[PDB]
Amino acid sequence: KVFGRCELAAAMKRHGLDNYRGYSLGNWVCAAKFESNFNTQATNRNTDGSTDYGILQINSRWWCNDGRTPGSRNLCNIPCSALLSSDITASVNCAKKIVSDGNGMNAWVAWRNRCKGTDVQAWIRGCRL
Ligand SMILES: NC(=[NH2+])NCCC[C@H](N)C(=O)O
Ligand SMILES: NC(=[NH2+])NCCC[C@H](N)C(=O)O
Ligand SMILES: [Cl-]
Ligand SMILES: [Cl-]
Ligand SMILES: [Cl-]
Ligand SMILES: [Cl-]
Ligand SMILES: [Cl-]
Ligand SMILES: [Cl-]
Ligand SMILES: [Cl-]
Ligand SMILES: [Cl-]
Repeated sequence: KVFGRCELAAAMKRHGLDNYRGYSLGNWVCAAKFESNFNTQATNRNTDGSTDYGILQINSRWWCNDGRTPGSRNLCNIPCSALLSSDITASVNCAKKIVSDGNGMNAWVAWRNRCKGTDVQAWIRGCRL
């Protein structure tokens, strides 16, 4: 599944991400756009043998277990494969733990580089949520 912008905004609002840890909904939609292009199935391999999974590109070194990553911690207590569902529940629950862990949304490099600093409210504009 690839989400549309307003469809994803709607789903993330349903899951309680609007203002989660102080981050307005547009932050989360922008993060998904530049992390995964709204693609629930996307994966990306890294040089440290970890992999980024799903719509928020959650990484296997710290957050989920994929049975193939060195120095893994599985802080979200979830198999990485669960983050490749077309249903965003597991990714949101993991994201809430990541953003609460103490560095906010800076955890997402694409967000830090291509969303932070811009007017993120524009990502939910016209969605009439
Ligand atoms: N700023 C924009 N309008 N971006 C395009 C997003 C449109 C989105 N995929 C939708 O149908 O809701
Ligand atoms: N992604 C960045 N580093 N942006 C820096 C400047 C962004 C600019 N203030 C804006 O409204 O979008
Ligand atoms: Cl895509
Ligand atoms: Cl897995
Ligand atoms: Cl592993
Ligand atoms: Cl969903
Ligand atoms: Cl979950
Ligand atoms: Cl980036
Ligand atoms: Cl917003
Ligand atoms: Cl809203």
